[PDB]
Amino acid sequence: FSSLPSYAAFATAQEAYEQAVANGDSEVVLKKLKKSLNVAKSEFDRDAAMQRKLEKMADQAMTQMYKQARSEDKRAKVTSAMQTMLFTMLRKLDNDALNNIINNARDGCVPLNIIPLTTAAKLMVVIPDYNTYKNTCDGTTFTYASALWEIQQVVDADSKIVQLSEISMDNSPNLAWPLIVTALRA
Amino acid sequence: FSSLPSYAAFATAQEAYEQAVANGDSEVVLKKLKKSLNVAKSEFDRDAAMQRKLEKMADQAMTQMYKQARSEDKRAKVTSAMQTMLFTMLRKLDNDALNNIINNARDGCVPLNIIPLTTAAKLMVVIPDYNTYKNTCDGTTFTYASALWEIQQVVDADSKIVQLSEISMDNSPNLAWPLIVTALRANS
Amino acid sequence: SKMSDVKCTSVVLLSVLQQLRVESSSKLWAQCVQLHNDILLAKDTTEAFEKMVSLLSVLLSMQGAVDINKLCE
Amino acid sequence: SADAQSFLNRVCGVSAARLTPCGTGTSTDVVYRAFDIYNDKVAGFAKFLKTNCCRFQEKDEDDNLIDSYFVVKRHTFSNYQHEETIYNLLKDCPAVAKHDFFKFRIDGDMVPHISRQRLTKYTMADLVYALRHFDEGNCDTLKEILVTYNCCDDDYFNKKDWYDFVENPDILRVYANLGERVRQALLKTVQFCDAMRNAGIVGVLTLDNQDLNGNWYDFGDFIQTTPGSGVPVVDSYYSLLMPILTLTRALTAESHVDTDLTKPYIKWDLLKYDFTEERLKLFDRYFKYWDQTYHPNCVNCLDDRCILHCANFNVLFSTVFPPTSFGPLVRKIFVDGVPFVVSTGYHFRELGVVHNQDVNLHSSRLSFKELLVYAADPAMHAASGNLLLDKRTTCFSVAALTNNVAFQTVKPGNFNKDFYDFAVSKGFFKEGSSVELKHFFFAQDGNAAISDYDYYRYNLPTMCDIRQLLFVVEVVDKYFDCYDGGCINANQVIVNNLDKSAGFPFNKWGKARLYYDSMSYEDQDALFAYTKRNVIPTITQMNLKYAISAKNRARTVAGVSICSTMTNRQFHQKLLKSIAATRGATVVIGTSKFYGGWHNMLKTVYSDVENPHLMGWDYPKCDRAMPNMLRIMASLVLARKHTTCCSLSHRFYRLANECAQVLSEMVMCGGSLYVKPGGTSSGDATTAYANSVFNICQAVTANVNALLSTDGNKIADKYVRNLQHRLYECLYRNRDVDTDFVNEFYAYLRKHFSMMILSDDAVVCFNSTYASQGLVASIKNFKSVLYYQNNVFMSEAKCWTETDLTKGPHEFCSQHTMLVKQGDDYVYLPYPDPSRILGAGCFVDDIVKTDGTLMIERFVSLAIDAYPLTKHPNQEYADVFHLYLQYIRKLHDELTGHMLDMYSVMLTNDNTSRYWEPEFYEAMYTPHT
RNA sequence: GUGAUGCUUCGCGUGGAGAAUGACGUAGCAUGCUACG
RNA sequence: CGUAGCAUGCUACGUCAUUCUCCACGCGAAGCA
Ligand SMILES: Nc1ccn([C@@H]2O[C@H](COP(=O)(O)OP(=O)(O)OP(=O)(O)O)[C@@H](O)[C@H]2O)c(=O)n1
Ligand SMILES: *P(=O)(O)OC[C@@H]1C[C@@H](O)[C@H](n2ccc(=O)[nH]c2=O)O1
Ligand SMILES: [Mg+2]
Ligand SMILES: [Mg+2]
Ligand SMILES: [Zn+2]
Ligand SMILES: [Zn+2]
Repeated sequence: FSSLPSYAAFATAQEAYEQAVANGDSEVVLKKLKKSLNVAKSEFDRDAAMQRKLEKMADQAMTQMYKQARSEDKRAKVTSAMQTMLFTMLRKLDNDALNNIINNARDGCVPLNIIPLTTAAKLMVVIPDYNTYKNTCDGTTFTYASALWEIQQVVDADSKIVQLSEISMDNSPNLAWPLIVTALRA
Repeated sequence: FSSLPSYAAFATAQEAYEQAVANGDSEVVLKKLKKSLNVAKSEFDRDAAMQRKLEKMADQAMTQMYKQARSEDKRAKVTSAMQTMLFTMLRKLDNDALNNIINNARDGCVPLNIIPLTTAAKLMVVIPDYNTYKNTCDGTTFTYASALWEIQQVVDADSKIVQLSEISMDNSPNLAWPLIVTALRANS
Repeated sequence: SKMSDVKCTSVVLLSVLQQLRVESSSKLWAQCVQLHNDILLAKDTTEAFEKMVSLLSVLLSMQGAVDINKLCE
Repeated sequence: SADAQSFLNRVCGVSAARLTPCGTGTSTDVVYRAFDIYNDKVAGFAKFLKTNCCRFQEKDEDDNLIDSYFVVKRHTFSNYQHEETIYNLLKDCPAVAKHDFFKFRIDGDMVPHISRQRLTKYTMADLVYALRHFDEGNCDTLKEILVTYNCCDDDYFNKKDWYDFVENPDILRVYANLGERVRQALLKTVQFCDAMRNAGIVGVLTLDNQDLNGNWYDFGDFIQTTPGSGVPVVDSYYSLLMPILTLTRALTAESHVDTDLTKPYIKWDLLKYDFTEERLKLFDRYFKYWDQTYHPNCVNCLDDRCILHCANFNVLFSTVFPPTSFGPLVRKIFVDGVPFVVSTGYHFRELGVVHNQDVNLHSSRLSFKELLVYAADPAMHAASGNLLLDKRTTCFSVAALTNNVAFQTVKPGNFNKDFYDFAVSKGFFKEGSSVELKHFFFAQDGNAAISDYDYYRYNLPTMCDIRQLLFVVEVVDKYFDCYDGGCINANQVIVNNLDKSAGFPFNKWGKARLYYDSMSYEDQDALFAYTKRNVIPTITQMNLKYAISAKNRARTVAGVSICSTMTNRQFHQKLLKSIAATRGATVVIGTSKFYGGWHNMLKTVYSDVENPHLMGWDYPKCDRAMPNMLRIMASLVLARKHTTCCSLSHRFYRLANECAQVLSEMVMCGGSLYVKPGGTSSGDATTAYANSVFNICQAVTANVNALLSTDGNKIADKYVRNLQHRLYECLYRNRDVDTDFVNEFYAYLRKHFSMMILSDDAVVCFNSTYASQGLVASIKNFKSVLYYQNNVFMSEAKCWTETDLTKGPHEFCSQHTMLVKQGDDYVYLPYPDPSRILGAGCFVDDIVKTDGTLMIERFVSLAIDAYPLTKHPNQEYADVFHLYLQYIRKLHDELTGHMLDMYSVMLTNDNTSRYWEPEFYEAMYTPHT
């Protein structure tokens, strides 16, 4: 505690104590200095205690406002924060199937239903282009989620069956994209 | 404090002592004017302590009165809400069938569990699977609790309207079970 | 060795699905809950990862719900 | 073989019965059978070895053995004369097995022989012992009984856990097939008694003197009397048979017209609720010679012992009556001219019909108390609601209060990625690590609350051994003699948290604070006095719990109405606070585990047992499978502290309110009302203490069964032998309470069966020598008691035993024990599962809690919990606590940095430097304070 | 829409007992000095 | 040696200003069972 009106009184009295004791003065002066110094000490203690209480109250209020602000920030941005966290964790996992399906989704090739796990498994996968088709499909086998599937039918944008032979680099402009390939797990 | 005349008396005494000291006190009686100052200080501090104590006690009493008023004002709110709910339920139950069954009672008391069974005009059947559907509430009308119920509506767990033709053995996997079938008591 | 990562990731994934209002579909939410709880009660890493792929298929199926390209820079 | 074949022909006795011996010639056969014996030497219901009978099995006309035996008994001439005279009196009775008295020249003298003809292989004693001492390891009499009477097929036991009520509910059906046989036995017993009464024969009826066809034999201890003054004694018979009458559902035939299983069910009047005369007719039909008064309505009972006695019979008989007849009895009152429907009574399965004493018709106004009572009552809600046919459950559905069914899901927990990243950076969660994440927040779908409520199907009507229970209740109340109870005033009640739910329908206008502020102490005392004279049926709201666990289960708790909770507090809080304020007792509720409390509790349970072993158990689905009789007994034990403040009627009406509110009340689970079959409503004012009473009752019952089912001749200690004899006398021969023997048995249990009870958790320090000799209960006895008195099979994965007491109990309140040098002496410290603490750190139930900087006291509490792991000999468990300390330091640094960035301040708050040093947490387990 | 009870940590407030420093009033023991008798 | 008045040292009680240990309760937050 410094820069208080009673702090200067304390400094002056305590500095004068050394002079009084070392000045060879009478003990009446000693009692006078004791009285003045102790009175200033008590007054400065009162002022310092009140100032400490004010600082403590300021600290508490500041902490509470910080907590409310942080809680509001944390709750408001829950959605985007959770999504970013999810994809950071997925990237850290570095699994073959997860990376495969995530890359296909980034390219626009997404499923229309939960990717089944059993052998008796019907999966419908959308395909928005011929390039992704040829990259992720060839012949009558469809590689997806680090697994092999056997195609059954492709039904184009407007529902209409398409034979596999009808999908090719020359034939791509004719077809009505996007396509929907339904396949069975290998 | 300042309002209390004791503070004024102390201020006058201290001013007199300060003026006497500045002008030059005699010798031993300056100690006596300081003594009067000290007596004033003690008495004024004692008065101010009781001042603060009474002020805080009055503040506590005002807070108590505010809280009591709020409690009495919320008691009225909850009383009115309960009365409104009770009146709504009174005007929501069919008096004819209830009166008939209560009069059929030998002494006046009836089991509660039979009041909806014998008087409810609407039935709600929650079906977990299609086997239970075919077993309990197949068709447009069905018999339950010795009464005939005409199926009014069918919805799924998502509250989407379901047509009775949708419910089938092959189409069961496509429905969001359980189904809620709302039926009306046929011919009372 | 990628067995506590999968369970935490499944928790975060089901939280994200819940944010995207998937409980509005009783069947889809039931399947999601089944996958999540099975992954949590899993000792085999391969079973957990296949169930994780199935669970992530729910998020990826809804094309417009999330913007994958921005999320995966 | 001429002598043997001649003996075989003589046993036929004119009745051509195609006999084939069971032993070599005339040599007497030996079998190991259950006998309910009591004489000057031994007393008990145990398996003895009989070697004084020759068995000849009769075979069908096609050489197929049938269940017909000719048991030939060899006698002294005196008893041969005595039994012949009694039989000649009892010959005309159709419930008496045919006897043939003859004399056979064995070697050189005419030895007397008594042939009981066409007897079943097993007796009623064998069935009762097999079901009351069930051991999955060796249950061959039970299997043979089930197969022999076509209850099931011999391959039915190839299942795993075929005997488990939870894993294999179909076992109930298999047991129910026996019911009719048991019923016939009961009927025949009555006939036999009548014959005795008409023949002037005085004797004791025992289960082992009746076969599974209902026929009776023996007549060895029957004595002549005036022809019309016969006095059958049936206490042991009926009391030992009682637990089997509900397991086998014997009285099911009573639900059919003409009491015929072929004919259809009786069509009772739907408006009928008073079956008092039907209950009396059932009692006279079956328990005619049970010589203690039965009150169909327990409002007329003399004391709590009589109440339990008659409630047992009411439990048995209520299974015959339609479920729609039980519940609030609603009358039409007129208030201010408008007609209300209000519950003016209640039909209890156990207590019969109760009618409110203050039913004010033509009321002029409703005050706050009356309005609250009417709002609480399910009369209006059920009467004005729709009809519900919820097929998702087997519990009786009453009404649908809303036009839409509510599907409430459970959402997953929030992942604290900061703490998890920190942990993995500090070498956690690696493959092969002993510490791995196992506690999560499991999500649930819409059918979550209803699916958990459906677990009340494990609650079954359980008739108890009443003579045994009336002694067990006294011994259990001996455990609650160091406590002070009694009603208190509304101003003396302490409410821990007033921001909790007020129940239904009161949760749609405020919290409990609203109703504790709106209700004046005058109003609260008026409501209490009302509940002392009237039954208030309340609605219980089933609420899902959002908690972290290792088991994929959605716990549901009971939010009980504010009206019920207020009065229950005012009625029980004095006793509950006395229990929680007591140290060193069996019930250790209110005892802290900090500052040496764990060590004190363990040293107290150890006491001075001679050969100390530890054992412990958990009740599977404790609240869902608790019998109604045991819950009523617990409530009566707690209410017995009201001998100076409440009268008999007041205590009974408080019991009736407790039953109507937290035993079989109406349950609101998803906007719809159902009827709870029974079991505790976890969420009532006394859940933790009723559970403790129930646990102590089960333990005392296990000890009683262990001591009475022990061959008395094999006890080498005369004190224990006389104690067993007196125990049998006090159960099945004394009607009043023998306080001296109750104190003797309590002292015996305390000396050899020291207990430490906290709700459904228990730790027993027991004398292993006595347990091995069968003098005190072992874990097998506890399983046997639970099987028939709780309708739950207890597996060994739910129980544990510890031979070395320096290891402490294996688990208690989810805490493990470690004996660690703390200063100059070794102390027992509790430590949790490290996975539990790590899951608490990593997974949370609030988005704001995933930011650790705001929640630092949370991690301080977690570190306080995790501290005792530093003393573990495993370095991973020890590192768990240091992980929390380091993370707390990091959180404080981050908080200081954030406060410096957002503001222009300096926290410089290192009074918090004590939160990342071990002394703050080490001081929490030292006995200083 | 989130129950009953137990224990524990933290923050805040009021209250009681007690400790320390200090101002100061009354009374009393007691040292020194002026005046009356 | 008594009385009045004035001054110095030591001590008891009473009331105040400040701090802190422990506690009884109240309120808020949290953790575990
Ligand atoms: N949040 C909780 C948890 C438990 N209990 C009480 O503790 C008893 C038993 O707890 P627990 O054994 O954990 O529940 P169970 O139903 O027995 O489940 P489990 O099969 O695992 O033993 C219950 O009867 C319940 O009333 C409670 O009141 N509140
Ligand atoms: P822990 O192993 O959770 O339970 C030990 C014991 C059993 C139970 O009755 C009681 N308990 C536990 C948890 C809870 O939330 N409430 C409760 O009463 O303590
Ligand atoms: Mg349990
Ligand atoms: Mg437990
Ligand atoms: Zn009675
Ligand atoms: Zn009382």
